[PDB]
Amino acid sequence: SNASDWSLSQLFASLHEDIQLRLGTARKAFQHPGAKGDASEGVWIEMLDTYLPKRYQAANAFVVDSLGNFSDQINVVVFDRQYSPFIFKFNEQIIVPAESVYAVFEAKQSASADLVAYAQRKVASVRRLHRTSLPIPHAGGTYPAKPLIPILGGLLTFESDWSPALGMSFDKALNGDLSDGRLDMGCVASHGHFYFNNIDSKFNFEHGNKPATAFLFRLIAQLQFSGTVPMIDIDAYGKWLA
Amino acid sequence: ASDWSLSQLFASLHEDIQLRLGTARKAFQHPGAKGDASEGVWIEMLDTYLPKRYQAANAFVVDSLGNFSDQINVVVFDRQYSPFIFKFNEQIIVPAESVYAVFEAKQSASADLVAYAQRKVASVRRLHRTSLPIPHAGGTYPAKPLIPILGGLLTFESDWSPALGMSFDKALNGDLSDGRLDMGCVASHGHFYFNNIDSKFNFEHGNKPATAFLFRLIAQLQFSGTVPMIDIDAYGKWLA
Amino acid sequence: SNASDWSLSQLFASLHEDIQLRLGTARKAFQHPGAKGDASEGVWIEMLDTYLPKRYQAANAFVVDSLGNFSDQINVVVFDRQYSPFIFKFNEQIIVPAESVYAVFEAKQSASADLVAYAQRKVASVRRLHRTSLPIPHAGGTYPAKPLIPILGGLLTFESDWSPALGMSFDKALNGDLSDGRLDMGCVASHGHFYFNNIDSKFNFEHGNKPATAFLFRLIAQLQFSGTVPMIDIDAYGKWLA
Amino acid sequence: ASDWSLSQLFASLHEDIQLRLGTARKAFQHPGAKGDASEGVWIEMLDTYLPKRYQAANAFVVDSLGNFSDQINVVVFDRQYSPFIFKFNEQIIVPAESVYAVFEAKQSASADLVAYAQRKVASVRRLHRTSLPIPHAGGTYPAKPLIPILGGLLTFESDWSPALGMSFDKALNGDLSDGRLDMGCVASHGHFYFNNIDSKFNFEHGNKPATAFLFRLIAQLQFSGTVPMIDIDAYGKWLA
Amino acid sequence: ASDWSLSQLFASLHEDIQLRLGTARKAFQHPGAKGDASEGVWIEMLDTYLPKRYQAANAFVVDSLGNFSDQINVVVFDRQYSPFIFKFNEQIIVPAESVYAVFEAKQSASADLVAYAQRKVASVRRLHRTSLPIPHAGGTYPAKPLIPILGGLLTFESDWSPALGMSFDKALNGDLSDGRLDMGCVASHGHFYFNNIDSKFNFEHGNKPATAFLFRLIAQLQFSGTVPMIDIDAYGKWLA
Amino acid sequence: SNASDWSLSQLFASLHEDIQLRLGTARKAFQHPGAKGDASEGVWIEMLDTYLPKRYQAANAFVVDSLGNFSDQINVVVFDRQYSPFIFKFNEQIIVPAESVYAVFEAKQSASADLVAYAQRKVASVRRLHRTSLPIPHAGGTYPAKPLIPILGGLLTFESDWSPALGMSFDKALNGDLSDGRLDMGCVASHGHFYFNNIDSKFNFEHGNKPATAFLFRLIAQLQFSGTVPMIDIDAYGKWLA
Ligand SMILES: [Cl-]
Ligand SMILES: [Cl-]
Ligand SMILES: [Cl-]
Repeated sequence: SNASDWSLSQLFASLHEDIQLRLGTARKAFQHPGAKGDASEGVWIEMLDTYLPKRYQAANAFVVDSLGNFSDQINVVVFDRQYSPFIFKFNEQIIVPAESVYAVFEAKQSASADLVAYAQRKVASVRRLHRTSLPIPHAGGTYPAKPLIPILGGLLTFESDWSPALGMSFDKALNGDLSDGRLDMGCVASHGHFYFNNIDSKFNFEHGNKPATAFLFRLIAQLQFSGTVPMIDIDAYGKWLA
Repeated sequence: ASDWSLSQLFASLHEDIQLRLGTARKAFQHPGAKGDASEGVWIEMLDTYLPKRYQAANAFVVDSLGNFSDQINVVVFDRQYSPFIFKFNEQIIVPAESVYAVFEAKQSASADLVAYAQRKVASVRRLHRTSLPIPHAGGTYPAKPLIPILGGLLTFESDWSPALGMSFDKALNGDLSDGRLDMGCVASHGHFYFNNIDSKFNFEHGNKPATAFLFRLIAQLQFSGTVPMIDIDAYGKWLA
Repeated sequence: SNASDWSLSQLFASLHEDIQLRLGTARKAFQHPGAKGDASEGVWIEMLDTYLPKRYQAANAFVVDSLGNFSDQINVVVFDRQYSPFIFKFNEQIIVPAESVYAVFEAKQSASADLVAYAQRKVASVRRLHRTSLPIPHAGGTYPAKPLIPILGGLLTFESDWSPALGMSFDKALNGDLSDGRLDMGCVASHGHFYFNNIDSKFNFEHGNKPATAFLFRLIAQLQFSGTVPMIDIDAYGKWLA
Repeated sequence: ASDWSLSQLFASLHEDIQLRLGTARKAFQHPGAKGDASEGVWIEMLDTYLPKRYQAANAFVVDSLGNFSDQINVVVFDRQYSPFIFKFNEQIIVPAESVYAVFEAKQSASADLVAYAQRKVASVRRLHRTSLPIPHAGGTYPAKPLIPILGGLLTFESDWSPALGMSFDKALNGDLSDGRLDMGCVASHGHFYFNNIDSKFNFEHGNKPATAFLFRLIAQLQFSGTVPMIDIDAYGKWLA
Repeated sequence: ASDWSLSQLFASLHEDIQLRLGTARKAFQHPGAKGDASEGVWIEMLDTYLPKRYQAANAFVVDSLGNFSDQINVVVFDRQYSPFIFKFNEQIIVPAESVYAVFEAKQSASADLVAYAQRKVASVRRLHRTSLPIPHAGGTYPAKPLIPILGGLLTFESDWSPALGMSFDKALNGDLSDGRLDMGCVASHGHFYFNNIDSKFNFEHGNKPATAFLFRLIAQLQFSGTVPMIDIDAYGKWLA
Repeated sequence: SNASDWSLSQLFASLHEDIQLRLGTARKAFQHPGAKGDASEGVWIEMLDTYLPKRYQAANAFVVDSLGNFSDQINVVVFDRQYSPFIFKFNEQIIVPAESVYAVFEAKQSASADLVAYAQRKVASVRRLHRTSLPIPHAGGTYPAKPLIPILGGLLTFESDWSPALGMSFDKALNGDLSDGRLDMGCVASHGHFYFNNIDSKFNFEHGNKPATAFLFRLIAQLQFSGTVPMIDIDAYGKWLA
């Protein structure tokens, strides 16, 4: 028909449906574990690359600090490049400084106790890294060194192994690490999303209502509180030239 | 999903097309934006999967006698051996000699839209194509006899119920001369093709419609070989 | 000859001449109204994409707000992406949030009373949209919510239907809408450019002297006063997930 | 460096490869990242220098009977006349008919790795390839007889000392049937190839190993011509 | 502008070239920048409009005997069947066997510049080209006889008055052996070509000079077919 | 072997080694002076493009000011585009306004007295240009016009003609221009890097220890002090439209 009545809700439905279908395809079509994970990770990266404000980069990377310590391989890193160098780039492979990182996510097919714990360990391998912070020159003078921003951590999946998908067993797993490995938010594309409520100090689950889009908006809103990364002391890295 | 499956690959290829065409239709509540969205999905499928000897894009077609076609939603054409006649940023005008196939892409099949597609196909087939003797590694071939230009219709849905039944067949039999459609796809239901042996249209229901259409197009295009060799000096008569 | 004497004026002449010739070509070469408009719009977009500071994006888009209302299709939107998400992106087609918008232009072949009124209606369809604004975290603390920036509106053409091209009839048309649809500036590539003088509350016309380049500089200088877009409340959009 | 020198150009082509492969091995202290880095260096060399009739990428290969290969580090394949079977962002599945050559890329040659490469090559050679009569400007060629698929091994180093000596030769003679390697490169030491006339493997030491391998590959590929013409309707049997 | 017009399309193609070449000359008051600007306009025209079997770029040319050409402003060459000899970011060295045509691009025609272009063309024509028997779908062709390399001169203006008259003709007749120019374009005035039948140069005034040159180039290139098949092992003699 | 022990020092070695090898290749492979310089310049540009924070652009360009004066051709300009237009762009060739410039470098094959003096003259041709600066609108109000930032100047080479490479003769050459043409830093890829110590008012040479990486870090750290470019008065350029 020729009817035209724009709908904002429909836009958010279509955004989510695209993610859910492509994650489902990645899982069904690729029977090789490496290709299946690469395909699924790429769906989440594309969503963040498309929709996050351009102050954020989203990519697979290793994180390193000025003490020479390295993270594990991080499936989805959200990081700064406006004010931050790469530490190393070789074709498409990148190593980013800890000071550039805003958020880190583990992307896997289905939520489980083992996967939640794995993600907690990945997040901890980043949060343990040392971050420098220098006084910041700007048009109005020099700000004090910015206090270190929280690094957001999370878990991105297509499905849940639990029944109900987002139930007490998922909550138990999330409460397994409330310190260096704490997961601030995550998405189960087929079911809902979760986030840590700092005021109540508990995890909240939200069912349905366009899970990937709801996760994306939660991430944008929480990232706003972080502002920009602190200003890196590249000369701390330079101690390793000799 | 225990093991690799060709059937699953072809299902996923098709499901991506069907879902994105449905998104284009639902999300863009503006006629121009909706058509642009849907056309781009079909063009992307062809760009991704057709052999690289084929280009696929929106274009006008023109011949060396100054006859211009209507704007064509989906033109499949050669660029390995053919120039553009004109390009201005994204807008292109191709010579008739470069064309392999022409498709109209719309939301839902109907008698009016089948007729519209038939007229668009005829408008390109009625253009004059030159053909020169072809130099090659072994010498010079005689001028290639002109290749048929394939035509068709690509939609998401059908206005008819049943979707791919007698009313659709009647519409397709409305032009059996130079607007005859060779093949088409209704992403939500199936695909169709002209059966030259039986001189009738055939419908195939389900069974991964976009992928089935894609394969039919590749197989039929192979019979055309490469485009005939253009006489660019015929176009050059318009320089004076 | 081998003489070399750099000229800044010549650079600005060549910038303008390129625009004027390509707009003329778009009009003469494409006898299909859709292709002709697409070709001309693309010339103006390319100029802004090439020369505007990179804090600005320039593209064709629809604008939407957190109340679910949509603008008309806008030929040339100047908007932020450094701090603003897309609301929806499908291949190259984009829907931007009202909070991201700096300026909106209608691009057509020739100025007339009807086209000026059409442009006024397009601009109004954007300015009527609701824009959120949150307190802004930054390295020095938190700014108050930024007061909403003006959205600049205008009209970009190749020719003028009036004789003289930029005369009292054009002025009359511009004075038709001094509120939601007011056109702050515009360019008639073959003749000159116009702008609203806020202090005198009248429209000023400038004839010749490299019209497209003069328009570009006027736009850059006026955009500087807007600073960056206010900070979007993405959770206002999130009310439409349920 | 008084004047232009072909030898210097070929030395610089090789030195770039050797240094970047060494960087990949040293810098990336993670097995997945290290392999990705090294594979990308070899793919970039082929992408840069092979004739554009050849594509080079990581891919799975599948045939029209549903047989799938293992993941292949470096596939050299046609896209001018061949579709993808499936593409999802960077991941691709190509039809067996499109394949010209397959290589395994690893850090250092060893008996286990030579055997691994032989098995990978056999896995692709054992796939079924269709071949149809080929329309062209002069008519229709008979179906092209199937082209050999070239196979090999690409490494930075050798675990053996001497690097390219009798132990390497013994490993290469471990598969003289459908896993036989045609050529390979050890960037730090030399290259090897199967000599069909003498029915033995030959090693060439130094003398710009990556460039020498590149040239051997180009020359050998020329004998294959273009891939046979795929029967996409054989794959279409999996639509139902 | 009531209706579509081929003449208008060809006028707009030419006017874009003429205006951009004039901008390059006026705006860039530095000899290196001015030449880079103008050369890029001509390369862009060829990149946009020539059939994709042709590449167009600035390059050096080298042969398998180690003879190097001067730097060539505009080389038209094959990459479908030909490797690069060397590539380092934007700088390329192509094998003589890949070359279809060579042009010098400058601001204004003059006796010195016509002679300069003749010498540049001769420098490429004097390089040795290999040619091997060519495998193809039907078998193996004999080695292709060597194709002529087309040469010419591309400028914005002419220093002579009249621009394209007897003095220009005299300069063109200064080299009728291996520096002979086949065609060229003076964007502000017309184009020229060697008439093999009459063994004389012909000038065409106005009538969309860049477009006329483009069409002449396409038509003449078609007679060359594809480049002969390179013997990369001839270059490989320089590995040792 | 299967050992995995990440090393930050190795990353910095590999970054430098890539630069040193590619500069050596440019010098050896291209026997045409224009191609050789284009090849070498491109190596340095790629390093800065890859690793500098994205607030910086790096390219070959001419610089112009609002008085109509032009610099010489600058091999490597580091400049802003987030807040600054191009003055002219024609295919890949660019002319940037003086207000956009952060740093300028001359890139050549081997350091010598003549090359140091040439670089000093190039840097002076940029520093002599006039830069405007306007009060800066931002989310917190309007900053005063930013005082003009120093433009960093330098010299980038593969080799040194002197023996020792970085000795008293190099120091003498650097002390030849301590004003408009002063070179703040530079790199001799095969030997080390140098920088001007403002506190001691002397040049310091650092030998080995990954020269290109050490230069890159020195540049990043010094650029941080400059903050962002002052805000351009595009209407000063607009005086040349008439
Ligand atoms: Cl018709
Ligand atoms: Cl097997
Ligand atoms: Cl010569």
